[PDB]
Amino acid sequence: KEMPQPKTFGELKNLPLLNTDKPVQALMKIADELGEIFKFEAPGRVTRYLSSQRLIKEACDESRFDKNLSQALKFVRDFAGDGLFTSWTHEKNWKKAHNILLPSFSQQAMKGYHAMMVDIAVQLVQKWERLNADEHIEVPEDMTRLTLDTIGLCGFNYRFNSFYRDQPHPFITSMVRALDEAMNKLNKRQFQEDIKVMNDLVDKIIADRKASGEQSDDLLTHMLNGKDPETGEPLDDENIRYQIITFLIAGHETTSGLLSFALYFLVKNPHVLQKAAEEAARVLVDPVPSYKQVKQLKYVGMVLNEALRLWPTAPAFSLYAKEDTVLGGEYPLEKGDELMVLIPQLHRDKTIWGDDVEEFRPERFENPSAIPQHAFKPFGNGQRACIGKQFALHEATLVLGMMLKHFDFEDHTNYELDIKETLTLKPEGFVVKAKSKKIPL
Ligand code: HEM
Repeated sequence: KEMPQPKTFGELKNLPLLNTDKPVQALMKIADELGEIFKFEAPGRVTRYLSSQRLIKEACDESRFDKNLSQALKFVRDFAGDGLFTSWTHEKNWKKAHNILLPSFSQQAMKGYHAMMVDIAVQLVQKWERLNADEHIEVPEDMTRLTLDTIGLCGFNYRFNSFYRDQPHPFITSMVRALDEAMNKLNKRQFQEDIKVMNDLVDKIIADRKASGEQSDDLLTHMLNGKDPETGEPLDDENIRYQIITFLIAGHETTSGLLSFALYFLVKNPHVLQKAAEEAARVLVDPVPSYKQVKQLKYVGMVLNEALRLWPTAPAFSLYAKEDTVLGGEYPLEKGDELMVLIPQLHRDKTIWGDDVEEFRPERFENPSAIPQHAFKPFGNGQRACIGKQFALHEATLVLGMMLKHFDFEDHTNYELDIKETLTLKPEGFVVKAKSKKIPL
């Protein structure tokens, strides 16, 4: 009933413990040491870090806890606004945008984004087909060029043309710089400029679209046409802008990190790569994959879920208690007390997964309804879960499937995993060589 806590440093409390490049990975070692819940304090603040399915299932009870805006999210809000990711559940625009957008993010909706997803996936595979013998691939870098450009095209029909450039489109530069400044806060002049570069481009495209009247297969058209069933109101132009920024911010690096970790685990486990490659070769019989083919990539799906089990690329989310309540019969909480769910630790809960938790075994997702409620949460929880989940999994299944169909991969550096932490996680410096199977594309 007395909650563990790691080392304090006077008035600085535990804060110096995350004054490090890799705070979630430091927080996992502390979980390893102290167990399923520990208190963590800074000058401003108190949270409790949760690591076990037993406690997290309670934290995921939406009658008892709701999403909290962590410090990270309030810093992101300076450019993400009241878009879905940085809004309180009780803010009017959270519910309006959630109701309007949800069906545009369904699995069914992926049929309409599929062609533009393919457009960028084909650009990626064609870059790699075109590398000379003496060349290798920078994996998180290329995955991020892919995911940015795909979210740009599917979100607002805009081409960042990241595969035509060494220096990204200036929106991307400002967005990436803005996100890093927001994360480093846990400069001011550049932050305002980068905010402006983002709103100006996105405002222009929205203003251009309303001018022309064109209908496209993008999220911007759906938002210009949507009406919230409850209020009957549409989203206004400002909020629509924030949502577009938000899809880019929330979706670019979580998804590129997933594709990166997945390829990492595959090159480190050749038997698994071979099984995935055999599926890809049997399923993707056409030079351009179809929507239906991507759905038939079951083992690729399992690969991605196993990568998400080990390194969920948005590894922590924050909750607050709605009312006074007792967690797990042992830990009294007050209204407003904060919890943090440490997803990498949840995903290593031996009582759910067995003792082999560090092993990469996609067969553990063979039968996805075996997995107990709230044991596997890379996309967060309940109504505040990732609205992008189907878009992310469709994108990654499509792209990994193509990669595995078109190339053999060599881990030519015997890469050693080094996980860089920002808002998200990625295997920094991961590189491979890809030898083409010379299959038509
Ligand atoms: C594998 C890739 C992804 C992962 C692991 C992921 C993870 C998450 C998680 C954990 C949350 C909950 C955040 C919290 O509780 O504070 C979240 C929310 C969200 N994500 Fe994702 N995300 C991914 C891809 C994407 C994509 C591609 C998009 C957009 C196209 C996206 C858009 C959003 C939005 C808008 C929210 C806020 C939803 C709401 O609260 O209404 N995400 N994501």
